[PDB]
Amino acid sequence: AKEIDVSFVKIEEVIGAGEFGEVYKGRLKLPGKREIYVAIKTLKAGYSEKQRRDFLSEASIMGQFDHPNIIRLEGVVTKSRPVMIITEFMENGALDSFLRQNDGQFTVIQLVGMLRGIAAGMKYLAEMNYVHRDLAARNILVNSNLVCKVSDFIPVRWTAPEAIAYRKFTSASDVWSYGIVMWEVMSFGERPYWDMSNQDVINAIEQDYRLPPPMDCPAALHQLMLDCWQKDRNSRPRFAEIVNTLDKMIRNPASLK
Ligand SMILES: CN(C)[C@@H]1C(O)=C(C(N)=O)C(=O)[C@@]2(O)C(O)=C3C(=O)c4c(O)ccc(Cl)c4[C@@](C)(O)[C@H]3C[C@@H]12
Repeated sequence: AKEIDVSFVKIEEVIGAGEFGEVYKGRLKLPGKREIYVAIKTLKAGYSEKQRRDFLSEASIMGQFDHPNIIRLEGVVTKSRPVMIITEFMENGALDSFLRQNDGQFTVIQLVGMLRGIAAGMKYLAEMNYVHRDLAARNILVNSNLVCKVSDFIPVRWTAPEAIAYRKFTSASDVWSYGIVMWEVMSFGERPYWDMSNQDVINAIEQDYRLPPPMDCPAALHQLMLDCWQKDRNSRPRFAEIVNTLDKMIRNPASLK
């Protein structure tokens, strides 16, 4: 939780209306340091002291994380009004819209690199005993160099069956969600289960339906999705094994067909 003087921040265009409030693209220029682009999150106008505390508690959590695939907190504005959370700027935005706007424009190995980065950030979060519960391509952000970073600090079709049926949220239910993300990425942002209703998805999953390989998806990558979607949460790979499998695919690209 580093305190940033608001005079070091210039707020430019709006780039989103999140749930707590608005997000802006801005510039951060600390004395003696090179200027960087940042995302500035604001709380909706008229926020209560309780909403303020809730907001700054989110910041406190983000500040604990220091990983290349986790959104970096630059600092907070709390001495002046309104409060703000300042994070690193991700030029390409949310991963799902980024893929939908660039359909077919990335190679398989670029896509696997993106998935590897996400798995590495998720490994770090799980190692620190945090369960995301909301892992989806819409909650991953992408910088100018295609590095993907986990953000967003019940979406039924992203959620593990035990998490829906028994509210048991663990890193193993995040792994289920990660398998759905893999499918979104390899499909360039298709909707999981398409137009199936939430209950249709639940019923299908209970009858051992699983999503098919996206077009031109390597068989080995779709198999790793299916491993993530094992009914028994203990049979799923942990994020450490996912990273190692994706590394081995990257290091052995013949594995990709
Ligand atoms: C902390 N808060 C400001 C937002 C958030 O939830 C993040 C986080 N620390 O988990 C972000 O990554 C964000 O901090 C963050 O980095 C965002 C951001 O840079 C961005 C860019 O660059 C392009 C498109 C979009 Cl949609 C976004 C955008 C709206 O998702 C924001 C979100 C914020």
